Amino acid sequence: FERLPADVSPINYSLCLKPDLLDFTFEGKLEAAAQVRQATNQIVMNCADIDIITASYAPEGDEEIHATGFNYQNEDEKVTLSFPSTLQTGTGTLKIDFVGELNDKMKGFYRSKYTTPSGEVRYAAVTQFEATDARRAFPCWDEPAIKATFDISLVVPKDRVALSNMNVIDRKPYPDDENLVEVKFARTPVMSTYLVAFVVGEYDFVETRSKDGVCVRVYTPVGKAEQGKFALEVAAKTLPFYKDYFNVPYPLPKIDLIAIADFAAGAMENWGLVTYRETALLIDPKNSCSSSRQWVALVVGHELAHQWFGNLVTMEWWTHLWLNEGFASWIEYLCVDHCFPEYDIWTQFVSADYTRAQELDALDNSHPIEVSVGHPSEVDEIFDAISYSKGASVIRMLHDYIGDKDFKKGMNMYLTKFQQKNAATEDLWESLENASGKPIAAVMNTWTKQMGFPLIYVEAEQVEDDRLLRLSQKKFCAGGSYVGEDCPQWMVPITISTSEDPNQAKLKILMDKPEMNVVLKNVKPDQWVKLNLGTVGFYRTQYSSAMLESLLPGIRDLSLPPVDRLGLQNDLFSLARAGIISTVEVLKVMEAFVNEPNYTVWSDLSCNLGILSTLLSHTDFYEEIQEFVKDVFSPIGERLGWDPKPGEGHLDALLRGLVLGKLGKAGHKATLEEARRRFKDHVEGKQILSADLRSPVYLTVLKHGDGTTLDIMLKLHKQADMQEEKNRIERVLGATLLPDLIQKVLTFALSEEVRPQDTVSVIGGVAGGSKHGRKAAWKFIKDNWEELYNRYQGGFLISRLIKLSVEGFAVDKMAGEVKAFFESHPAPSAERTIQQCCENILLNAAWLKRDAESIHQYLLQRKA
Ligand SMILES: [Zn+2]
Repeated sequence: FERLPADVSPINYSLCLKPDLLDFTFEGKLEAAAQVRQATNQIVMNCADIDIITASYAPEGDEEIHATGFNYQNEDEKVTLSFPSTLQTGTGTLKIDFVGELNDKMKGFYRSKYTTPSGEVRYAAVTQFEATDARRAFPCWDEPAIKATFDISLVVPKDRVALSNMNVIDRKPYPDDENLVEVKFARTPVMSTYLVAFVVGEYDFVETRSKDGVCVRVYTPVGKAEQGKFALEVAAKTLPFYKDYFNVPYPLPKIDLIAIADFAAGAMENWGLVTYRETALLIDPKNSCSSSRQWVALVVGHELAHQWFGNLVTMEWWTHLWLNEGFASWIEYLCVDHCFPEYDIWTQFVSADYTRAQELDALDNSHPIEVSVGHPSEVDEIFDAISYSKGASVIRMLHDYIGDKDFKKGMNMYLTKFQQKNAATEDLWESLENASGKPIAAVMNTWTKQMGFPLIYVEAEQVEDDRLLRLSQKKFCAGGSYVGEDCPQWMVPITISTSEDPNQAKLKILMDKPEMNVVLKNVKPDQWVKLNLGTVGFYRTQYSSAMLESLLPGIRDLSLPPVDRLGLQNDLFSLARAGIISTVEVLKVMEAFVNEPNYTVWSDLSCNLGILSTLLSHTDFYEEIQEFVKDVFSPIGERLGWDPKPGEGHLDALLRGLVLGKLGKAGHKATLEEARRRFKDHVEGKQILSADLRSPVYLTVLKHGDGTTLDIMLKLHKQADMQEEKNRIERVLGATLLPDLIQKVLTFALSEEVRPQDTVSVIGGVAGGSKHGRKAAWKFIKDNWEELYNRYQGGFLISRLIKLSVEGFAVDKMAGEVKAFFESHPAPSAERTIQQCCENILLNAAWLKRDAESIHQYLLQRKA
């Protein structure tokens, strides 16, 4: 792959598109003011799905020279326009009229099917250019570093709204068609082609004015303007936040957020015309959830952050796309936390992007964040959950290492320097290094140019009133000690806190050595020391036995902040699974979480303990681990109770469902008895139970029930009114333990009553229900493999079916059985999932064989 010759660079695009609705085509003429930087007889542009009618180049004050040479290259999406004579150095005007198609590929200038408040089913002209789809709406230099200005004009019917990046400056009628009106927009600033936008359709709107004076609007489908009210007030507060943080005002005169029906791309940060899907922007009071208002605040703060970082300063090439998306994925939480501190959104960030990035970065076949991108198709291949989640995580670690003071100063220097220009990743490290005086380029190279993350072991020794800390780093792997003689090293900024001040840094350091000693002044032995305050650093911490015991009071009295308790527990399970520490040592810490009130902490607690419970189901003491789980969740269960208390939040309703479901599955007698009261009153029409208590009650009564309970659930599903109620049952049907009922649920999955896209959910619940239910699910998909393979081959569902079925196995002999099955019955699209699952089975197998009897003897001694 090679970029455009750059002998002719654009200056201003004058576009006038007439979307031909019903015919699903469009015609448009382009007057592109350009500069010939080098004498050439041909101009090379990007173009796809567009046939040029005629094209001519008119130099300044001269007659136009029509192009008599066309060359369409579809594999490279580039077209060469040859001319009889050399165009020579200077400024000219390239005039190109052409015709295009409003395709159904949800890319470029395509058609978007929407339904009126009555029906009829109409289509709209919606745009989407990122990454390289602007060449499908009009021929252009479709590269982010080839910036120019845009004059957008649209010839739309009178009964349809036409929006674009800028505001409307003229609305003159169309001469050839009285039913059409040409809408001309203002001239955009210097910007990239992939950020241009224009939409034609029928939309209602709600408007407001931000404190900066910017006109804010939220465009909704016809008849849903009230649903975009919340997104409006969030966007109205988001702009002043980024204005104060960047010390740079909003670069455009207006901001528009339009909700589109079934928008495939989800959300696009088009400069001045941010597009969303209505299921992610609007809040339907009779269909939305509880945390929906939280999800809207995040998606608004993310795309509005791109209006500065991404649109005002654009990446030089797609190699730096991780930094564009990683920064926005981090600062979106900073914006929501400032406007809504009652969310404690940083605890959910650690539970989302942070932990998911550490899972992938600790396994084989990982890759560094920044990878050189040649062809723009290589993007979709080498960027995944690693480049974005770990990308946002290293930005958070960098912000804490810099400090909010110097970080704001460096970003203001960065934006003002490269405004309406392009910059690389190294340019950002320079602007931050100038404002902070810290070696940012050197530190960030260890986190971007190599894969993996370090494990920080810390040991403590009391020296007078100070405490000496001995730190060492090594590459962390989910299997254990990293086998390899390269010995990776990281420059690790580490924030340390003590019990005297658990919410602010006791000492900030930078570990640029494999081993390093640190002295914490005035630290009494009765005080605990916590590494990685706020879990801002992208690394795992292994505490010594003495240091871990010192942290136990901090967990119990909640003095350790919730984000720190979340990261501490998550590291312990990873280290125990990797064989670095014993599982018994982790189980003793679980007893200190009995006072945990935070929902996010319990969610990760329940997830980790669920992995261990299903692992220990292969042993002869599965009753002992269930009794252990009941003791951990009993106090929080009694605190929450069964009915909502006066003045609860939305997380408290979610936390009640998680705790009660955990106790119900573990056999908690008081929970099982109450769940049967609610379930028998729900099926007899005496008092329908809440939707929050519905899933835990179903799980509890079905696991401890019989064939009568299963028939009741099947009657509740075949009679279920909506689809949502059906899915809530399909996930819990696998909780039955009786073999003949398990086979009945598996056969029910492939029946006509269950839709094929939800069949994997039913079988998934069977594999996760019990040990024999997992073996029955694995045998079920082998006997019916011909039907199941024909159903979901080449799709996402076949990888999800294999994942949910075999990941629970804890026998190393079983890992060799799933590998031998897919070598005789190939599944090509799920080749990567089989390798990850086989490595996960062997990991759980070694983990199980190493710590089985140790856990057993710990549970027996603890009970006495
Ligand atoms: Zn983004």
